[PDB]
Amino acid sequence: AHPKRRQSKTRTAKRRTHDKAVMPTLAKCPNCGAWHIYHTVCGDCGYYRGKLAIEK
Amino acid sequence: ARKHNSAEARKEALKQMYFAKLRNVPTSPRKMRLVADMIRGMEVNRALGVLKFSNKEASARVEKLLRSAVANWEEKNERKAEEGELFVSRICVDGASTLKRLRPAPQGRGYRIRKRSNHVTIYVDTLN
Amino acid sequence: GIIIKPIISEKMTAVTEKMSERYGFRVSPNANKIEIKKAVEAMYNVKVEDVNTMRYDGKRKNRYTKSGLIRGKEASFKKAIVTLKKGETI
Amino acid sequence: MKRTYQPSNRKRLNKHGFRSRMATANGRRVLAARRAKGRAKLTVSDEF
Amino acid sequence: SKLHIKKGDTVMVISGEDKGHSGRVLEVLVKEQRAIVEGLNMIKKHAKPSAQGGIISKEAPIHISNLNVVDPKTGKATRIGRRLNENGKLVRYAKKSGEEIK
RNA sequence: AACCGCGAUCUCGGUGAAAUUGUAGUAUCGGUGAAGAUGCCGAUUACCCGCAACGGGACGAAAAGACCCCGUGAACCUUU
RNA sequence: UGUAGGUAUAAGUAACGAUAAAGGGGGCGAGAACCCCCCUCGCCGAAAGACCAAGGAUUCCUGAUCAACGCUAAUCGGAUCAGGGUUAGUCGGGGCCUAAGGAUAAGCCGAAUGGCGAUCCGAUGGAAGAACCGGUUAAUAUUCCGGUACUGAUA
RNA sequence: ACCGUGAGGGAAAGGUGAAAAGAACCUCGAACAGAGGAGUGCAAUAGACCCUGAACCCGUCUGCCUACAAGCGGUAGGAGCGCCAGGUGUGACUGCGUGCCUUUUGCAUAAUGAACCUACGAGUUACUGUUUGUGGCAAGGUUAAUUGUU
RNA sequence: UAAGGGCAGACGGUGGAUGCCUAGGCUCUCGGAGGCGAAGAAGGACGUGAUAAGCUGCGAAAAGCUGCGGGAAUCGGCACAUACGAAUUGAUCCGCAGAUAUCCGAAUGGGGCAACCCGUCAGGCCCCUGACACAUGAAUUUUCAUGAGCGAACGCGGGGAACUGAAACAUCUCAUUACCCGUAGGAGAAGAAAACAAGUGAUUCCCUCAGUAGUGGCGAGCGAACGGGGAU
Ligand SMILES: [K+]
Ligand SMILES: [K+]
Ligand SMILES: [K+]
Ligand SMILES: [K+]
Ligand SMILES: [K+]
Ligand SMILES: [K+]
Ligand SMILES: [K+]
Ligand SMILES: [K+]
Ligand SMILES: [K+]
Ligand SMILES: [K+]
Ligand SMILES: [K+]
Ligand SMILES: [Mg+2]
Ligand SMILES: [Mg+2]
Ligand SMILES: [Mg+2]
Ligand SMILES: [Mg+2]
Ligand SMILES: [Mg+2]
Ligand SMILES: [Mg+2]
Ligand SMILES: [Mg+2]
Ligand SMILES: [Mg+2]
Ligand SMILES: [Mg+2]
Ligand SMILES: [Mg+2]
Ligand SMILES: [Mg+2]
Ligand SMILES: [Mg+2]
Ligand SMILES: [Mg+2]
Ligand SMILES: [Mg+2]
Ligand SMILES: [Mg+2]
Ligand SMILES: [Mg+2]
Ligand SMILES: [Mg+2]
Ligand SMILES: [Mg+2]
Ligand SMILES: [Mg+2]
Ligand SMILES: [Mg+2]
Ligand SMILES: [Mg+2]
Ligand SMILES: [Mg+2]
Ligand SMILES: [Mg+2]
Ligand SMILES: [Mg+2]
Ligand SMILES: [Mg+2]
Ligand SMILES: [Mg+2]
Ligand SMILES: [Mg+2]
Ligand SMILES: [Mg+2]
Ligand SMILES: [Mg+2]
Ligand SMILES: [Mg+2]
Ligand SMILES: [Mg+2]
Ligand SMILES: [Mg+2]
Ligand SMILES: [Mg+2]
Ligand SMILES: [Mg+2]
Ligand SMILES: [Mg+2]
Ligand SMILES: [Mg+2]
Ligand SMILES: [Mg+2]
Ligand SMILES: [Mg+2]
Ligand SMILES: [Mg+2]
Ligand code: NA
Ligand code: NA
Ligand code: NA
Ligand SMILES: [Zn+2]
Repeated sequence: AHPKRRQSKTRTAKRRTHDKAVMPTLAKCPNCGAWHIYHTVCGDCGYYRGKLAIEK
Repeated sequence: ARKHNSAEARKEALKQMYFAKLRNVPTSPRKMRLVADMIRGMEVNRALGVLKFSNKEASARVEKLLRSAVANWEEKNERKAEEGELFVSRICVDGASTLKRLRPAPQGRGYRIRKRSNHVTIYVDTLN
Repeated sequence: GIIIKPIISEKMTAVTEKMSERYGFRVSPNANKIEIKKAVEAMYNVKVEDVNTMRYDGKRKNRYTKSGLIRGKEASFKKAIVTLKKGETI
Repeated sequence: MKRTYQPSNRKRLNKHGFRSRMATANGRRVLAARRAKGRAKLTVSDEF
Repeated sequence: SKLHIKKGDTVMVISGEDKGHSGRVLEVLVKEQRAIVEGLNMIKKHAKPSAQGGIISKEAPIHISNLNVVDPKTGKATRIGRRLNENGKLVRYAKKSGEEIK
């Protein structure tokens, strides 16, 4: 229930080894020329798989 | 005269460093360090895309900081950066001052709450 | 001189645009209706019909210094809505 | 759950007010001690 | 305490960056013992646009112990004393030449 | 005993405590020993770092044992 | 098991306070699960609706602000700053009267300080003279405006 | 201030610069939120929490080591690599090694005690005795209260 | 291969140690003074500024009014301010003397939950206002002076503990202390022998006599006076 000892800096950092921020899955627009999330509508131009989806 | 000479030397050194700073951001330094470690060393435009689409909250502020650092590079070089020419050469997150608050606990006890802040520094340089 | 200052506000403007024989003063908190009436007759040479009064305590305010904060108060006052006889203005 | 403090202004002024302190010799002793310490509030009659 | 200089006098700066320069006293700040001398100790103040702004050049006060009354005989920035020459009224006179200061 | 529903639980985004804490790169068995050993001896086993889950040990945490004795200590109660 | 201040560890862990419940479309905005408007859904309904009193004391309305506060964010707020807002002859209270009790007079008691002791004070009780229908503010209304009245003094 | 019905208890908190000259204007950004410049200034790593700016605690970079290894974490040996001319960083591998305080006949003890750092924290003074080191006078030694001149 | 980790150096962050500084304390010396108040105190409430007042000052004459003396160019208090004015015909400022001085408070016209409510009588205005008076006790003869309340220490007086020490405890001690109460003055108290002594000559204070004479479960402890030298 209670820690018998305080943890050292080394022990704490060893546990935190596996803490990381996930990289987003980014695809390039071959025509538009910008970044967007793969399998997601490109919000700059509204196109998805070569077809207009969201009309600005 | 000694302090004047030292200040002149430091000012001359500053002219060849391209950096921006964010100070006193009211947000956990340990949480900001995740994003910093994610984007350390990346090409600048790819890093801008990563920060734009990241699922962490701190990326919104880091994106503005990186844009400001790129603008400082452009001003100190008196030109514009070409595509794929700059990269994130240095980035660190430091702990800042903490706000202390009290939250009531059962049976009359009271506990301290720490609202932490952070500083971020970004350098940019050419892929040499 | 119990009368301190006239009341210029949206409510007073609306009531004067409606009735035109009604005027609002801010006076000392201890002056009753008879003395408010005699005072406005002296100060404006008009005949007064009726007086309505209400007491306001001062607002509590926060004076800000370099180090911290102090708690202060505004002065109390008395409102006096004054109805003149039909025919006269101020 | 009923707690110990149940406010009543009449009771407060009857128990701890300036006139009740001035009524007895020991109340005047309390007032003299508070004046000697220099308290900004002397009785519960001061608070508003 | 009455001062050794007054507004409308001509003084000389005996110490500081403006050492050896004479000017006219414009205003005296008695509480902090400083005076404004015309044309001396110029400062560039940055002012935001208010009642266009800009960079205004202005005069900054000088401590009065750095100012001495100019002798009206050679302009040598003497010391002064006080005497009762003018019909017994106290007046200021220069010590280097003995002439009164008017 | 089986199955079912929601809340807690688990994963992700935001905020973010506490008790505890000599330092720790903190394995097992037998022996030894202030006489029941993570830390000594001799062997045995064991690539580095997490997450979920359970409570055998750390004579685990908490409260300077209330039981027992002691102090020319204290209080209260009774009485020829 | 020493004191003050600062910073750690456990740990990005416990928890975010009733299992009445939410979905969508528009608006404003740099930024929206949460703010504003609309439609649909759900909960209370001898209440979780509407009033009087105690207690609180500007929290009420409006314009700016989102630093701190709000257990998330916030363009929102019972938050910050400024301005505004409470109107009575008839409503309530007090002015009048006494209860318990309290302070006292004449007197009594008592090292002192003081303790008793029938007129006064003292509501939680008694007396109170006396309307209304319609409008009207961002915020007050039996109080303001228009109609119908009543009640007490005074010449 | 805060706490308590009340009597009462009772904090924390000083320092820009000689002079506000307290940063016009530009850039990124919704915004000074913040920063990078420009300018002022001896100095802005003196920029409003502002002199100096330590430790615990938290980061980044560079050098060396580290994924077959087992106990107070050091100590004595000792290759290799790496820096600035005999110094310095790291350290493969080997030997030895159960913290410290207190309390006890005896504690690695599974007896007590401490999260850590900075700061604070415990044989003092007066009088009277007595012994002694060093001195002044010496069959004598010494003044107390107080009084004069300054 | 270093996912991570260890050590060192450099540079940062946080935090606010240290060094330097300060009129804010502490302890005293010398000289004064030793009270304020019914002609209304101490201490408060509410007001008062060109702009809200948090302090300061002042009181409806309200950061202020008048006279005399000093003095000579700025001034209009402070919390990093502008405006607008005053001032050599002498402002502001300093010394002395005056004027005004709301409400509560001994509070004193009666009440009351302090800073409020309600009155009477004489006038003056005009249901309501501003200005008078209206308490009680003691000398006193209804005319008159005096008192009440507050407040540092020092003085005198009336009551008066316990823990503690005696290695328990009761006589004793702590101690005629703490504390409560009453009451003066610049000091108070004492003071001019029905005295000490075995000759001195009123009180008071200092140095000695002296830890002596005594006293005491003769335990723990307590503890003089005569005489001598001084201040006066
Ligand atoms: K009316
Ligand atoms: K009214
Ligand atoms: K000088
Ligand atoms: K302990
Ligand atoms: K708004
Ligand atoms: K400096
Ligand atoms: K300095
Ligand atoms: K530092
Ligand atoms: K070793
Ligand atoms: K034990
Ligand atoms: K006497
Ligand atoms: Mg993890
Ligand atoms: Mg935060
Ligand atoms: Mg997100
Ligand atoms: Mg509670
Ligand atoms: Mg407010
Ligand atoms: Mg869990
Ligand atoms: Mg989470
Ligand atoms: Mg064994
Ligand atoms: Mg074992
Ligand atoms: Mg152990
Ligand atoms: Mg245990
Ligand atoms: Mg024990
Ligand atoms: Mg403990
Ligand atoms: Mg855990
Ligand atoms: Mg909980
Ligand atoms: Mg949970
Ligand atoms: Mg109320
Ligand atoms: Mg509201
Ligand atoms: Mg928030
Ligand atoms: Mg509001
Ligand atoms: Mg009666
Ligand atoms: Mg009643
Ligand atoms: Mg309403
Ligand atoms: Mg903002
Ligand atoms: Mg420096
Ligand atoms: Mg510094
Ligand atoms: Mg092997
Ligand atoms: Mg290996
Ligand atoms: Mg033993
Ligand atoms: Mg041993
Ligand atoms: Mg023990
Ligand atoms: Mg321990
Ligand atoms: Mg131990
Ligand atoms: Mg310690
Ligand atoms: Mg450092
Ligand atoms: Mg007058
Ligand atoms: Mg004069
Ligand atoms: Mg009376
Ligand atoms: Mg005893
Ligand atoms: Na469990
Ligand atoms: Na590493
Ligand atoms: Na009275
Ligand atoms: Zn595309």
